[PDB]
Amino acid sequence: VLARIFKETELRKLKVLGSGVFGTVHKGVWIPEGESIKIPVCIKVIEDKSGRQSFQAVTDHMLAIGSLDHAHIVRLLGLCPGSSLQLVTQYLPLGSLLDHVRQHRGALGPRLLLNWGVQIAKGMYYLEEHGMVHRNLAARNVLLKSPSQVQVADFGVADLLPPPIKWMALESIHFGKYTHQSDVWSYGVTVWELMTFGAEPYAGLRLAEVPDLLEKGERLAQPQICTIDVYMVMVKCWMIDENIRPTFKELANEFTRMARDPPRYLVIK
Amino acid sequence: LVEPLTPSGEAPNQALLRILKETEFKKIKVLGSGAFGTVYKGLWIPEGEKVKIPVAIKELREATSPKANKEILDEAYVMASVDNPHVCRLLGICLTSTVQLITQLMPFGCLLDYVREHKDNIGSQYLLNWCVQIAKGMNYLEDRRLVHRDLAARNVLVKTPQHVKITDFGLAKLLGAEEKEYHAVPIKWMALESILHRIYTHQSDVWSYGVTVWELMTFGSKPYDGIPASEISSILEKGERLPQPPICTIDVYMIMRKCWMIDADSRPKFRELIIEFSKMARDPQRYLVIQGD
Ligand SMILES: Nc1ncnc2c1ncn2[C@@H]1O[C@H](COP(=O)(O)OP(=O)(O)NP(=O)(O)O)[C@@H](O)[C@H]1O
Ligand SMILES: Nc1ncnc2c1ncn2[C@@H]1O[C@H](COP(=O)(O)OP(=O)(O)O)[C@@H](O)[C@H]1O
Ligand SMILES: [Mg+2]
Ligand SMILES: [Mg+2]
Repeated sequence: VLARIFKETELRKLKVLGSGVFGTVHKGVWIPEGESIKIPVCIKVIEDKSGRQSFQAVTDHMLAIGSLDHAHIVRLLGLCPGSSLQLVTQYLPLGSLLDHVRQHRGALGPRLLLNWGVQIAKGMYYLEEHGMVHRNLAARNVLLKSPSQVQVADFGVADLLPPPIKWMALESIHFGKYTHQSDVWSYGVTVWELMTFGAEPYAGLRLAEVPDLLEKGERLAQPQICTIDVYMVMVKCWMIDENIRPTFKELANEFTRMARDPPRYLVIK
Repeated sequence: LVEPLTPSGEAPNQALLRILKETEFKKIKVLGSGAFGTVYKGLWIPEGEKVKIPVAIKELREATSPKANKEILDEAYVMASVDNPHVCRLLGICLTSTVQLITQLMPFGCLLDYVREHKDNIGSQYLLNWCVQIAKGMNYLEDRRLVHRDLAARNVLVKTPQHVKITDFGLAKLLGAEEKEYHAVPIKWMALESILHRIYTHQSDVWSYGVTVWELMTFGSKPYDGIPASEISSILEKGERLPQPPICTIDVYMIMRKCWMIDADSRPKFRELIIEFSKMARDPQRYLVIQGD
């Protein structure tokens, strides 16, 4: 709930982990001032495309991001301002939830899947209750803290850059409008990823075809392991009108209701 | 740090909810309209599948109000969950600004309209058969623990003169195990307790069934016409019920006024109704006097 500030010499980037849409994530290390200790961290480098020379000083979209802590979100250990912004977080070796469900597939219990639905939902609830909009929620951006604990990552990063199509809501695609309920849409797609064990949304199609496809009434199909009750949720997540879509309170509560009976809502053998 | 388990031991609902794009089906004509929205008759052509399926497309008019469509999604849920020759099934939904339920078309449409337009070419053996099919459909609905809170002739569709099905489900509610009653609407079709206490049960749908069979036996007459929704409670408390239809014998009318008993358990069950109307349908001219047969 307090934002720490690093100087650039305290941080060092060891290996590239991967690049995405916004920034590039390095596995790096922290060596504090006047100490010789190396503490393994995750340093995400965001390039300054503001032109105003954006990131030389701490803005508080930045402290806002830095002043959040919840059991099911990735806490931002510290930030480092400069020509490039550096976001330092814990290095979670278990990796992304996407890769996990892709590797273990059905072998994970239905209880785990429903519970992860719940956890992602309460993380997002914490974020929404504190006015934080994610703008990039996906299965790739949910990391495993524990084999049973998941945390939401890459939140608030999107409004660091100036003004992913398969996780975006229609208003987001058409008018660049991002809301907590657009994050709900994204949540629905994320859960779809989860319960299809890491399937690629709208695989056969091309990015051009997706928004119109959505506007013509078609959706991501019902997952093989999904009861009608669970798919109904994703469906209401993917509503065109925003104020119809569920809120995160309710999403968390209903996935909780389901979690209190895993086999009735998911069928895996 | 997991949710602790409390198993229900109830079967998963593996109903398939199919989703279609609006370009897969066309709207030809209007079949019905109102504040609910509009029902269209149209053609569905699935993608890559090349069958042309005559369909009814129900589209909701107040898209923006949340629970107008909460009610549409519950409706879609129920209609996608049922599977029975005498109940209409959902073929899929189209999610747009407007939700559109899509079902298989029934050429002859509303049954009320049918028993009205074809008033004197209708034998006893069609009417009794219709009663049987409806009782069967409602029996299936009963043992899937969902209550059709709006059973009436308006809501029975006609596939062929010999085959009808049940529809709506816009008010229909699912009852869980150890959920005998539902506490919450067409006043002249409801049971007394549904008017006085807002209680709906499977035995309330039996009252609705009785009124329905009365509509059929009177060839589409209006229940309690001239009597307003305001007062009927009182008439029912005086013991007054619907009149005996001119074609009905004392046994048929006995069964239907048995559907309208105050004690809800004293009313017949759909099981019973299937048995008794099947037994009557084996000799129709003995239970209904309609000449022209
Ligand atoms: N805390 C972390 N611990 C371990 N690996 C991480 C962590 N955060 C991010 N990564 C990895 O960083 C890699 C790429 O980073 P990044 O490009 O920001 O994420 P992404 O998967 O591409 N999603 P996005 O960029 O938001 O569209 C992925 O392989 C992640 O597993
Ligand atoms: N599949 C269908 N085939 C023919 N007619 C239909 C069909 N669905 C609805 N209708 C027409 O609409 C009415 C029944 O629709 P219903 O679902 O009861 O609407 P609501 O629920 O708004 O009352 C009937 O009068 C019937 O003529
Ligand atoms: Mg990421
Ligand atoms: Mg109606």
